[PDB]
Amino acid sequence: QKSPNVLLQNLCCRILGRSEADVAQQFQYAVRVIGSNFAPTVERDEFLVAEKIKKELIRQRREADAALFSELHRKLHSQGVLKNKWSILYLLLSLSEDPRRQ
Amino acid sequence: DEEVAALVVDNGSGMCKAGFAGDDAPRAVFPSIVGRPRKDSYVGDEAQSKRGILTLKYPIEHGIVTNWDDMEKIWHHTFYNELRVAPEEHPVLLTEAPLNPKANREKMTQIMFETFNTPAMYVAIQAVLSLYASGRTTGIVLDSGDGVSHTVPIYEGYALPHAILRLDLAGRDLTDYLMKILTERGYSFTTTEEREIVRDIKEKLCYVALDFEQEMATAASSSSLEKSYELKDGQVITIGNERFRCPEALFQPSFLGMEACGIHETTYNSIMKCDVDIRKDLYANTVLSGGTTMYPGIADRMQKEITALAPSTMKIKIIAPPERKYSVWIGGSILASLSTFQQMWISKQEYDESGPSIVHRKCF
Amino acid sequence: LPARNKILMLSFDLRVGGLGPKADRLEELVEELELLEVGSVLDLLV
Amino acid sequence: AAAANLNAVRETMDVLLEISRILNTGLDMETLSICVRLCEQGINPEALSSVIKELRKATEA
Amino acid sequence: AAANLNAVRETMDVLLEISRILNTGLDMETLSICVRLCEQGINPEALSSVIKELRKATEA
Repeated sequence: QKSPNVLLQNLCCRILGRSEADVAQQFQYAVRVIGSNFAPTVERDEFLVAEKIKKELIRQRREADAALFSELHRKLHSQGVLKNKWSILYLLLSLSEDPRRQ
Repeated sequence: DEEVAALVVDNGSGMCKAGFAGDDAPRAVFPSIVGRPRKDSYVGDEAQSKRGILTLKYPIEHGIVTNWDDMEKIWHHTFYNELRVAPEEHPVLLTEAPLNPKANREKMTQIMFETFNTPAMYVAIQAVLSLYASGRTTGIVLDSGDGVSHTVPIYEGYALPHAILRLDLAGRDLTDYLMKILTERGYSFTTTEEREIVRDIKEKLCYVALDFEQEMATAASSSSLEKSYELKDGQVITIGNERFRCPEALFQPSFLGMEACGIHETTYNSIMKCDVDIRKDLYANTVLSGGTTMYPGIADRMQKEITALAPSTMKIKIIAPPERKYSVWIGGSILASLSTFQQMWISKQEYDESGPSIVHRKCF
Repeated sequence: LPARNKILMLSFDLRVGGLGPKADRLEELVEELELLEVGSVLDLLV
Repeated sequence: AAAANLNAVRETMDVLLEISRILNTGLDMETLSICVRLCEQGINPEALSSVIKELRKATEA
Repeated sequence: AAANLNAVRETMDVLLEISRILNTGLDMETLSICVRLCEQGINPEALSSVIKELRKATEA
C-alpha cells in the first residue's frame, strides 16, 4: 500500500464509513484535486507553523498549551519524521476548532 | 511435437474418435462395431457395408463396453487400420464415463500396458476434459452421446460425483421415437433403411424451438417450417410438426414415454446437490457438450430455462460450442498438449511393477 | 477490486506525470461506456 | 436496426480501442476484436493477460 | 527492529497528543494514513480541503 494513490482509497473508505468499491463516485472527487497539485509552491520552515499554533492557541483562553505545544514540538524533533514536520502539524492546524463554538 | 507424436482415443457409444494431440480435431472417426462371419474379420466401414450376411458386435453401446475382446479389437483397428500406426511407440490418453467401475479400468489398463506395451497412458472423465477445452475449469457440462447422458458438475476441476446427474436418454431413443411418430402419422419409418433415413432427417431437418406451445400453435396454424426433401432415391415426405416435436422431448418427456427429469430440470437438481460458494460460479461458467448439441437454437432455449430455474441473484451464462460435435475430442487435444501435463499420464514401468490398479492412484 | 476503481487509480498517475485531460478524457470515456474487458486492458498496461 | 446495432457495437469497440491506445497496451483492432470476442462470455481476463504476454514473449524468437 | 517499532509508536503517540490540543478530530488510524500520505511530499493544503469536503459529504 506504500504507493500514494492506494492510500486514499483506504483514507476515503474510513472517512466515508462505507464499503470498498461502493464509495468510488465521491472517491473520484479527490483524484482530480490531489492530482492537480503535488509539488508545493510555499518554501520549508517549521518555525512559522509553530508560531502560528501558539497565536491561534493563545487568543482562545487556553495559554499554558502555548508551551505544551512547544514541549511536544521538540519531542518529535528528537525522533525521526524525515523533514515532513512542516507538512504534518500544518495539516493538523487547518483542520482546527475551538472546543466552544464562540 | 519435440517429443514423439501423442495420441488421444475416446471410445464413444455411436463412434470412436482417435487422433494425435494438438490437431484440429480427432484425426479419425470410425464406428464402434466389429464384423465377423455369420473376409472373416473387419472393422468399421467394411463390416457395416457387408452387414447383409455377416455378424456385427458393439464394443461400446451405452457407454458400457459389451466385450473386452471387441474393445481390444476396436483399439487395434483404430491404431492399425484407421491411422496405420504402431501402438507400442505412442502414448494415448483415454476417456471415461461418469463414475466407471474400477475393475473395468483395471482391465483397460492391463490391455493398454500388455496388448499395446506403449510408453505411457492416462484415463479420466470425459466431460471434465471437455470443460478443460471450454477454458473454464469450473462449470457444469451436460453431455448426452449415443447411449448415455449426464450433467457433470465440476468445481475446481475435480468433479463432485455426489452431484453428477445420470440420465439414461440418448440419440437411440431420439431416432426411435421420431420413427414411431412418423409411422403413427402414416409414414414409412420402421425399417432399417427407414431407421437410417429417419436418423438422417432428425440430424439435418429436425427443429428445436424455445417452447412447445408457441411453435406448436405456429405449426398448427400453417406449415412454414415444413420443408420438402427429395433425396437421390426419390423418397419425398415433409412434416413441419414432427421436426418441432422431435427436440421438445427433452423438456416434455411423456411425448416419448419417459419418466425421468428434464434436461434443464436435470441441471436444476444438479445445482441442488451442489455447494453454495460454488453454486453461482457453476451457474455462471456452464458449457454445452454431447453431439446432441448439434441442434440449432436449442442452446438458447436451454439458457432461457436455466435463467428461469435458479434464483435472480446469479445468471445463466452457458457456453454453447459450435464445435460441440467433437467436443470431447477437442478436450483431450488441450490436456495432452501441455508440457507440465506430461507428468499426469502414468507409464508402463509403474503399471508393470505395481499392477494396473495403480491407475486409481496416479490417474485421479 | 471492481473495474471502475482500478481505472481512476491508474488515471491519477498520469496527472503526476503531466498528462492531464488525456487522463480526464479517460474518465469520461469510461463513464460514457456506462465490460470486464477493461479489467483485461488494465492488466495489460503496456 | 441490425445495421444500426452493428454501428453501435463498432462504436463501443472504437471506445475500447481509444482507451487501449491511451493506456499504451500495444493491442490492434483485429487482436482487440479476438480478445473481446473471447472474454465476452468466455475466459477470465486476468489469465488472458499472461496468455497474450506469453504469446508476445514467444514471437521474440 | 523492536527499537524501530518503539520509535514509531512513540512519535505517532506524540502526534496524537498535539491533534487533541488543536481539537482536530482525527482518530489514531486516520492520522496514520494522513502522515503516511504527507510523508511523500503531498501539498498538505490540497489534502486538508479533501478531508474537510468528505467530512461534509458523509453528513448524509
